[PDB]
Amino acid sequence: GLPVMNTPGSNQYLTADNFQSPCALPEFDVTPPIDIPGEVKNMMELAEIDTMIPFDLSAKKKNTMEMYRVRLSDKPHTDDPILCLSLSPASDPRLSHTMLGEILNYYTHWAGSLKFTFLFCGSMMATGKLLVSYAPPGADPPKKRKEAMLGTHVIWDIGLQSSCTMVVPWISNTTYRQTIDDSFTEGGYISVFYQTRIVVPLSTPREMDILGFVSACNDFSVRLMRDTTHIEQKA
Amino acid sequence: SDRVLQLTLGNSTITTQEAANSVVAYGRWPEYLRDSEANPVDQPTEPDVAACRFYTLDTVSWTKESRGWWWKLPDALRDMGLFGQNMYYHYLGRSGYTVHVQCNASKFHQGALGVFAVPEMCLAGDSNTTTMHTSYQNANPGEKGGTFTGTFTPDDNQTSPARRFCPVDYLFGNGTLLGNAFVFPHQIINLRTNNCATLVLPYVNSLSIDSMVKHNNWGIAILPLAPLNFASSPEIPITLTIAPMCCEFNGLRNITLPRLQ
Amino acid sequence: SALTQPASVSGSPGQSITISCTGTITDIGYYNYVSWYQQHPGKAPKLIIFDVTNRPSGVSDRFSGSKSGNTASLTISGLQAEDEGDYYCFSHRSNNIRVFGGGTKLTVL
Amino acid sequence: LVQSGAELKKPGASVKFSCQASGFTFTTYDIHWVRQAPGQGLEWMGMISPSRDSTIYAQKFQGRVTMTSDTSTSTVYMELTSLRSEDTALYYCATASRPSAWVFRSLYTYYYMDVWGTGTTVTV
Amino acid sequence: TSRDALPNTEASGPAHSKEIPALTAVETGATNPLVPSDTVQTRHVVQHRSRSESSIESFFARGACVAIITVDNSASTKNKDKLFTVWKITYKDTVQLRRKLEFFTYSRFDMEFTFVVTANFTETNNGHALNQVYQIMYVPPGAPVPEKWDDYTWQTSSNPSIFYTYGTAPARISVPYVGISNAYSHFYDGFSKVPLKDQSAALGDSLYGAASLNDFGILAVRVVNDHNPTKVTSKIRVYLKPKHIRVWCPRPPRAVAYYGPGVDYKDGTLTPLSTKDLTTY
Amino acid sequence: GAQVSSQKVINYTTINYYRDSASNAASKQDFSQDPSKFTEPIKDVLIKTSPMLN
Repeated sequence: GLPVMNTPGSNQYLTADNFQSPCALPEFDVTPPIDIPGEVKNMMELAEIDTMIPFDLSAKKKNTMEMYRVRLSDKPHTDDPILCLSLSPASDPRLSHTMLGEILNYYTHWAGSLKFTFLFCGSMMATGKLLVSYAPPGADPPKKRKEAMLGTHVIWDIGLQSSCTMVVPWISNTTYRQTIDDSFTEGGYISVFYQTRIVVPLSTPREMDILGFVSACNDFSVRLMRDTTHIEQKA
Repeated sequence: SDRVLQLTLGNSTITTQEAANSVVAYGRWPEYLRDSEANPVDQPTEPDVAACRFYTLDTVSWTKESRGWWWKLPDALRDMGLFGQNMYYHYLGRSGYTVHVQCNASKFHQGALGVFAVPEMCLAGDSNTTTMHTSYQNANPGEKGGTFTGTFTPDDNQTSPARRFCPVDYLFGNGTLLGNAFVFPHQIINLRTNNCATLVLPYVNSLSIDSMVKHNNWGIAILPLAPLNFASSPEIPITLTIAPMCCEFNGLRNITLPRLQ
Repeated sequence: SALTQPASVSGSPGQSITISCTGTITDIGYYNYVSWYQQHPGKAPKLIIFDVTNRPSGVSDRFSGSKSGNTASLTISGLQAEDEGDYYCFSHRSNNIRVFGGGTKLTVL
Repeated sequence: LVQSGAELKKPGASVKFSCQASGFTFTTYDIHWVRQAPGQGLEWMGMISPSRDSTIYAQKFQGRVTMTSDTSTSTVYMELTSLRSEDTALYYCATASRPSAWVFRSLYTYYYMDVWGTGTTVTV
Repeated sequence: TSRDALPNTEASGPAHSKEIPALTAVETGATNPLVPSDTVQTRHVVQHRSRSESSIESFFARGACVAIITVDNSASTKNKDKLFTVWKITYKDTVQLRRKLEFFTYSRFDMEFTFVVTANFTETNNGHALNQVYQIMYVPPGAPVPEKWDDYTWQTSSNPSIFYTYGTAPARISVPYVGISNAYSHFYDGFSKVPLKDQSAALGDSLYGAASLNDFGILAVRVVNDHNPTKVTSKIRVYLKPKHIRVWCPRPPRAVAYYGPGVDYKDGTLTPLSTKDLTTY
Repeated sequence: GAQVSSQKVINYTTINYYRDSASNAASKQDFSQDPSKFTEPIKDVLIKTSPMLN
């Protein structure tokens, strides 16, 4: 017999090994595959698809259809923010239940640019301009437009083309950010401000709604799997 | 230009002046069965022009209080002409679908519809006491479809169960959050932007061909993302028009008479 | 609601006689927790067949069971005078509800 | 061996039931109640599970029947809060201890009722 | 094009032109395929990050538990039969693997079983027990399910079976793609039978969603040993590890808690989100 | 008849000992694809610098 020596890790069961095993059903004739449309090869193909942010989350309106709608109005101009996002895609309670939030909840580390896209659902007569801004962390969060002007921003004109995209650049200290709320790798702040009010003529609705979407760019990656925290099983 | 579009299928033609560019779902145009994938040996019937034409379902009315609507394919086409008769006479069949939704409104109206194409659009039942109990009469409603509801309410009377769906709108009728439904093939009818949407759906299934009477392949969900409001409740109609593409039937038998009274 | 059973079955000794329990698509048709019980008059019930075809100890081999679709049947081969009494079907509704049968009285002629 | 309570007769008002069992069967297994009206056949009332103190009630009985447990005396109690003339019946307390081979869900085992008490006739 | 680096960010200068990458139409259903060099003044950077860990075969590499099944070896003097156990093979009763598989509508995968067995005593000791041997029999659909622990069907004429001795490494076996279709169907929007106007109501009924009543067959486990003088009880944990997996139609992940085999949801628990504020970072 | 492949950091050697294909190790080395079939499913080509609607 060939002399052999057993290493540590013999007779263990590793739940992520790549060993061979004998077949219970030898000489099995497998059904051939067919050209079913839609085959994915990477989970990041799913992350690059736009999905809608639940913005509102107020106690009166949460877990209803209203949570997706940000209500604008023709009120006189004020530098108060329209909406505020925490930009921690797996741990922000808004962003976590997006598809990107779910995939990044199945992973520990993430990197890459994020597309933020807003869609205007008001009348065609309605016009106006919105300042969509991103602030890298390490500063006071922007509560007035004068602070938010200094960051990365796009001024979106609501014309015949209905939607505009702000791509948040990958400004980070680490190569990968963590998917939990630890301050060492916090993502910053994203906010939308009125750059002049939405003006609308008579015999129109005075209130109108916008919808927002998130997706990754092609420079996006994840690298470490984990169990998701959303689901739970009783008894 | 790109806003204008003409779709010609059979003797029907649809012309729209404010269309978005049409979506070919999952990047695949509908096709007939290839020789390398055909499981049955009997000669398939390809009725072509006799079935590949645009059929218009019932027109739903959109209001302030409206929560949304859903349909099943090919179930909604079961009353529509030779396609319905071929469904009732053949054991196996397959077809792609061109789904065209028309919703016209003035420049002063506002609102947005999401038109979602869902493969295997299963829906939750009313009965919290008995899973999977929805009857064939209630699960396949035909051309009139069904309506989503804003709140869940189980039937208390177990002595005579309703056995019907209770689809909660924000849970997409299946327990998945509405904001993630955009991973499905979709187009948005925004009343300021476009008056119509066009989805071309390939035949997707785990089998090369399947029993259309037993199994619904695609579901179409129309959900108001932004509510319709207009200076005043307003009402505007939504018309749904479906045309089969590359239809192919096999296994001719006696006519099935499903109990639907 | 309850599982359906015939009201009464009659026969002479030495015959082979079956009693049938028919339920909905749930109970017998999906869950294999189908059981039969016996009750002599004035006595407490006693289990005769616990899983679909399985007998407890102390039950004679002349009792037998089978399942087909929404219907399960208890077959007694070589009926005897001591077997006269009530017989009850019992099974499980799809989510944590238990349901008995209507019962059958077996008369040995 | 399982010991059943007393037999009572008062109409309209509530009636309480008692069912005492050995400690091993009390701690380990669920306990069921079954109603037997004269000639009408067995009808399931509910389940008490003193290993976790969870209870499940039948839909015909949910508005009237409550159940409770006593770990000190290894005894469970059932109270019918209101009784109709139909409720005049013999009532049975049964402990389920015969295990099924089939795995229930994928994480539990199923017990059929196999040990039966003497029972109690109650008149309304 | 498997584990290679992601595309590098090209340097972009300031621009003043009619080209408008920033504007888009979500109504078309397309997602605007922008890179950061299209809207901000990017520098050049060679990107070393990959996408290997986000592949489908990487995503399903971790094995998951599906069942915890109980057997015993009853004390010889006691009346009650030895509890063998019998399990309908499905993934739909454990939430984690179900939630991961329900990301997609259709799948093919080879299936690597792994069985871990743990035993314990249940009495005041009164005599120890020797090292037990466990038989794990695969029962394909329509084959006779055992009625007793010493039934004739345990003789293993054609069924595959695994004999495991306690204290050894956990037993592993692989089964190929066993599904009758060209892919597994995680969801089935249909019925097994159609009710017809000629048939009675009791005969035409069918479960919704349930494509078949016995999908992949039955596992049966028993203790081979005779009745020990004192009771020993053991639990078997079955672990599923998909191999060579291909998946075909994406879906939103399940948000609300599960209920039964179908897509139904329980009353009351329909509140996935939690309270926050629109204007609070 | 072994298979030799390079590790991403050097080679590693694999031999398939069982003749049934289900027995094999997951070889990884899985090809990636263009996400256009889910991200850009429209009929006409999306030239990204152009206005999307004309």
